[PDB]
Amino acid sequence: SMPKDVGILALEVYFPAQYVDQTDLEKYNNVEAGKYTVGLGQTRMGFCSVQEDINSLCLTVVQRLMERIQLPWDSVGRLEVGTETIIDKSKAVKTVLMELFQDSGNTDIEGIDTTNACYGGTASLFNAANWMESSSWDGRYAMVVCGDIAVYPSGNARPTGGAGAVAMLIGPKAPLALERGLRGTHMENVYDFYKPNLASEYPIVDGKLSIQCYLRALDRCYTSYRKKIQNQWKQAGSDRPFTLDDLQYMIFHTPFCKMVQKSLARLMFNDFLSASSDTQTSLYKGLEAFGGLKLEDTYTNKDLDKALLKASQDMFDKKTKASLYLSTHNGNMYTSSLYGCLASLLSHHSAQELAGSRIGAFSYGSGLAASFFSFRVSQDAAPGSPLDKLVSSTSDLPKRLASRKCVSPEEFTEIMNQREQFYHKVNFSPPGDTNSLFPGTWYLERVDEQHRRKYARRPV
Amino acid sequence: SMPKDVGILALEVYFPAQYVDQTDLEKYNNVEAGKYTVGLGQTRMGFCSVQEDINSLCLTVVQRLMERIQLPWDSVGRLEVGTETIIDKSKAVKTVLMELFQDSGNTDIEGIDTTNACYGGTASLFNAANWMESSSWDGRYAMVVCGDIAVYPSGNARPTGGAGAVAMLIGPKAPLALERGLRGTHMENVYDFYKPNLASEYPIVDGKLSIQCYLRALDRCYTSYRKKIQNQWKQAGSDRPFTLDDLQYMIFHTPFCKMVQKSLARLMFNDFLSASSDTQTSLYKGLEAFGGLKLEDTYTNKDLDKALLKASQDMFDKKTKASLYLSTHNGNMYTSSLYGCLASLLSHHSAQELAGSRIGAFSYGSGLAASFFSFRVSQDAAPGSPLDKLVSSTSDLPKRLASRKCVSPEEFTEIMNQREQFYHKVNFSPPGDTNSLFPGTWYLERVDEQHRRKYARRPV
Ligand SMILES: CC(C)(COP(=O)([O-])OP(=O)([O-])OC[C@H]1O[C@@H](n2cnc3c(N)ncnc32)[C@H](O)[C@@H]1OP(=O)([O-])[O-])[C@@H](O)C(=O)NCCC(=O)NCCSC(=O)C[C@@](C)(O)CC(=O)[O-]
Ligand SMILES: CC(C)(COP(=O)([O-])OP(=O)([O-])OC[C@H]1O[C@@H](n2cnc3c(N)ncnc32)[C@H](O)[C@@H]1OP(=O)([O-])[O-])[C@@H](O)C(=O)NCCC(=O)NCCSC(=O)C[C@@](C)(O)CC(=O)[O-]
Repeated sequence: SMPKDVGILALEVYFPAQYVDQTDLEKYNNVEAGKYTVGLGQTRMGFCSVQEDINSLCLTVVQRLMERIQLPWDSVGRLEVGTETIIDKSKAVKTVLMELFQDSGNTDIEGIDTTNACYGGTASLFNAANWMESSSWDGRYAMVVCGDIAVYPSGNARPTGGAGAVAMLIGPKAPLALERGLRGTHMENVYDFYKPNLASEYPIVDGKLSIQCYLRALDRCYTSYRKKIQNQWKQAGSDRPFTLDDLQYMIFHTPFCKMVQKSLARLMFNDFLSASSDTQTSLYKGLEAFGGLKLEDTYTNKDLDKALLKASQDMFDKKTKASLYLSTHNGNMYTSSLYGCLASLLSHHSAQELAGSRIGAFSYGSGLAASFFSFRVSQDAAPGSPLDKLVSSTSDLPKRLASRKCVSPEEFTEIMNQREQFYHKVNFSPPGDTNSLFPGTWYLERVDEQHRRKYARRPV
Repeated sequence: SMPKDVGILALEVYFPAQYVDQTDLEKYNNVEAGKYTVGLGQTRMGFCSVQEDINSLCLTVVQRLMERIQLPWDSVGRLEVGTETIIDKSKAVKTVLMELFQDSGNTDIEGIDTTNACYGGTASLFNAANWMESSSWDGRYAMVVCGDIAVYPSGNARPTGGAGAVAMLIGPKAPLALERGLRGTHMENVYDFYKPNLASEYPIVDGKLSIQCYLRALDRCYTSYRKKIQNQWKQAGSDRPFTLDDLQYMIFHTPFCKMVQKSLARLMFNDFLSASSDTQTSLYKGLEAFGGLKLEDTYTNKDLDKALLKASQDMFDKKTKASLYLSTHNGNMYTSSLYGCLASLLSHHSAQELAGSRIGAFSYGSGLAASFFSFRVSQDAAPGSPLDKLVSSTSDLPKRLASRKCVSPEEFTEIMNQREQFYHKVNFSPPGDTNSLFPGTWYLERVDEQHRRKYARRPV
């Protein structure tokens, strides 16, 4: 008897207590007004000083989740971290997270860390569902943790960084149930974005190539997903094709907001090119002029790009725009970006609005690994229902974002420079007033002579 | 309908074509004769020049496996790498392995990389079984890959390095079936061995602490495993305790061979301390003098250590010794060490001898993460059976090891120094005669100006 409706029961997001404003950053970088706020679609970018690291981000979000829902230590049977922020080549963040469990005597917890660029959180989610449905499940919850500190050198990528983490409690009878058998996955060997300079926080990135690879992976994953759901539909006696009309919401890994608007447009072009001649003429009149073009052309053909943005605007506004709130206010937090979009979706809509819907999700990691998958939302939206509890837990997201402190581009730059200076340092205590951290935040208190990191927690 | 007897169908091992002799290394290091060959129990240590890296090791073992069993590209639905040899902080070895699959059009392959010290291979194995038993299984095989290049600076740890990789094909109806529900797992936050110097290949290691942590994890995992199997036995109407008598073979992560002899002894001490007063007097006469001591004392008490080695000698010879052949001749290859012991076990015994048996397995990774689990071997040992095929595939292991070239400690040291020199280099082709590689070996042909690695393959 495989457990039913395996999925997300609870979700917690963490982001740092300061950001740099994109309009300010434009002026600081001497670029044209609107290049970041309109061109990239970004409003504010969160960032961390050396006082926070991947361990402290994950400790913070996990302990906050457990405290909020009063989760017993003995109730977690799997705990796994997805990240691409590596501060130790052998020792997993999972082992550090055991600080939260081991003293209580609960150390029989499967899972370690798993990495490929921005895809590791999804890998951990899939692993958790796989475990829970297997002969190895022991009735306990799984906890999926992901997070990252996304930083670039001064230059055109710097405004697309960010930072944060997400923890998700996975269990049976979940209000956001993973739709079984529907993982459209695509992996291939590319060099769009990678981190081969082991002593640098910075990736090597080919911006244009990374955008092309994200979109090609989207094409492939969407095709795989459609094939799989159509096969299920056929078995159930329906020959209809899957299109964006079959998704009520659609969320994406979000390196910047404009990327996602273009990505929803790319999905519509896929629907169009896959549609019958009749359907094309009936539903896609504005796209008929482009019936002979290729998916890849949405990136090079300006008339096509514009037509697609126009044609998909309503769907974007209805299915995707709300999910971008955290991203536009915090930036790209890599593995947890997609899950921050899920949080934003939950924060915007009522349980009654979400009830019974399908949420499509696209996860990408450069290099590359990608999956398109979906959740089915419970029909039960009554007060006190699992769905109501989940939705309610996210409602204060905009207030939380608003409580952060704006930092000048000058000071932000100094803090980034400090990250470079301290990257490899030992025997030191990270500078910074702990009063500038949110209550309950774990932080790096000291790196000792032997490069061992010690953490402390701001009360509350 | 969950698939039956999920487990290992095929196993491939790769190790480099040269080793340094431990007796020679003793003389080179000016250490007492026998310190390495007797003290550590090591005979020869495999090593790689800069011409081989974690990607090339994994490409080699995967392609060799697929060619030997003529595995169709479309037959693999999950592929995941466990390793602690990190040469890119974002881009997974899995993505590079897609070079073997993507041109054939099979890119819908779940899995990425997973890391914690020497435990990642096991994590990948568990993830593969979990996937295969879940709603996400699509009928295809999983492939578990692990490998590592284990190197230390000049000093007392250097003789306990090694290198290699293993690929395992996982599927239903396997001749080595994972015993369901029997994973005794223990994770906790320690600093016994870790790699915080991102630009160095070398770990920070506290040797004594690492030995203590391995043994403590062994205690915890064995206790967890015993509890779980005893619970299954109780449900089946049996109250008897599990002991080493219930294992026909017992294989371990092997940092060096002496460690493993002491580990089997530690398990016997656990049986003894857990046994009834009556059982103690009947079966453990030589241990009664120590009935008041603690598990941890096997490391500090010489009388106890000696008594345990003597008392467990017969069990060691029968259950564990044969499994150490590859380890004594190749060294510690980290994540794939345990699985090399499995290969050694298969190479030594006939299918008829193994048929129907239980193989216990202990996997450890510093930091730490550990699991004690087991396999049930098929009863079918007829010629051409899955078990016969698996066993036969390993029979030439000693011949393969014997075909390697012995390199002087002087030249070995130069090659290690060269690894340090070239670690971060770009825009170069690794020196070394490709004729010194085994046929069919992938190797690093060039690292370009953008730190992109290009691989080539020695024919056959
Ligand atoms: C994204 C790039 C490449 C941009 O770098 P860029 O050099 O600024 O490119 P650009 O000059 O084309 O500018 C971008 C946009 O601003 C517009 N623009 C220009 N001026 C104005 C103005 N005055 N007013 C209004 N708009 C303006 C401009 O025209 C354009 O929009 P478009 O026309 O293409 O629709 C850069 O920031 C970068 O390289 N970022 C890092 C890579 C990345 O984020 N790639 C995304 C896909 S890959 C992925 O998401 C994975 C990732 C990155 O998370 C990593 C991982 O998996 O680990
Ligand atoms: C293992 C150590 C600490 C040893 O380094 P050492 O302590 O300097 O050597 P030693 O002086 O302790 O001698 C060791 C053994 O040789 C004996 N000996 C001495 N001289 C002679 C002689 N003339 N003739 C015969 N025997 C001799 C000696 O007495 C003893 O055996 P014992 O008495 O304890 O049974 C070192 O090599 C090291 O630190 N290695 C790396 C760490 C390691 O392998 N630890 C194992 C457990 S942790 C684990 O396995 C994880 C790992 C390491 O793979 C990492 C990962 O998870 O990623």
